[PDB]
Amino acid sequence: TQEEHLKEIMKHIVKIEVKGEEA
Amino acid sequence: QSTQNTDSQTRTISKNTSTSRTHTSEVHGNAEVHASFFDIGGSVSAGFSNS
Repeated sequence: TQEEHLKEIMKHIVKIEVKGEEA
Repeated sequence: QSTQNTDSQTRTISKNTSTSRTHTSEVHGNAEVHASFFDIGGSVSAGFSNS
């Protein structure tokens, strides 16, 4: 599960982006 | 010869009303190139907004 934990830390290393509306 | 003097006071009371209806479409694009010490990514996005 060490590889899975490394993948989780890599995922944390980033932003889920933002929700922007240009209507 | 003749001279005329005139005074006039006017009171104008006005009403107005309105409606409006807007229909908005929208097509967004995006590309992205990410780079790290050993991690490089790229991303392509497109968006379809009605309003």
